[PDB]
Amino acid sequence: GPGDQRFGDLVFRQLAPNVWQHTSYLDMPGFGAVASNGLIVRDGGRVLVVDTAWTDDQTAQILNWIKQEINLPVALAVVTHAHQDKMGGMDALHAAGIATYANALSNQLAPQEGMVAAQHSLTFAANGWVEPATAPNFGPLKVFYPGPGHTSDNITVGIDGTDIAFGGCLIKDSKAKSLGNLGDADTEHYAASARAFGAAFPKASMIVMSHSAPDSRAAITHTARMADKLR
Ligand SMILES: [Co+2]
Ligand code: NI
Ligand code: NI
Ligand code: NI
Ligand code: NI
Ligand SMILES: [Zn+2]
Repeated sequence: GPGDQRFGDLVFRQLAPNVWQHTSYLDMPGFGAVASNGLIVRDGGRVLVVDTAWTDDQTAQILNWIKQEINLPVALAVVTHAHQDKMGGMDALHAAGIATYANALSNQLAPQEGMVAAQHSLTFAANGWVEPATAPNFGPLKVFYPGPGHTSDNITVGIDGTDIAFGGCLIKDSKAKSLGNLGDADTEHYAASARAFGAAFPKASMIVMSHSAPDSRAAITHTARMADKLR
């Protein structure tokens, strides 16, 4: 290979010829730098972004890395729930003219979570799939609401043309010792929601998540099995 690229305070790992993971870091007192991962997808003369970094300035650095390494307009960004690690850098997307999308419920939750809402709301059909009219130009991003889990609003994304699915903070890796921050969790539905994400992207073999390296479908099984203990 070539290694994972460092650009300002971020790290970018290429996962497929048109997909990269972005990683940004925040110090949390007690246990050092906490990585948060999102995605970057090159499609049909544009770039799509999934999740912000923790901060505006870090998010502005993602845009700069895109401009330097890819050099295609960012058509849109989708954010996967209203917490700092996924939505902390909304202001930087908006300053850069980028159309932003989140679950309607994430936009309703954003103020109480201290987040800036996306500019557009996604709504989801009864079977969990995004309503296409509310997700124009998403191209290969297939967006699915699996039910409440890590938060009430958490949504997940598959990348058509690849073996990649992104569970965001709903899914922990296959050796995680707990389900992490449950302050906003739905402990009743968590397990079913994790299993629904797995059934929605049944062919995905690389599962990207918010706080560690990409794992296999074992991350989904282990997560659901941990969530079973909560209900
Ligand atoms: Co801000
Ligand atoms: Ni608009
Ligand atoms: Ni419909
Ligand atoms: Ni229910
Ligand atoms: Ni396990
Ligand atoms: Zn979260």
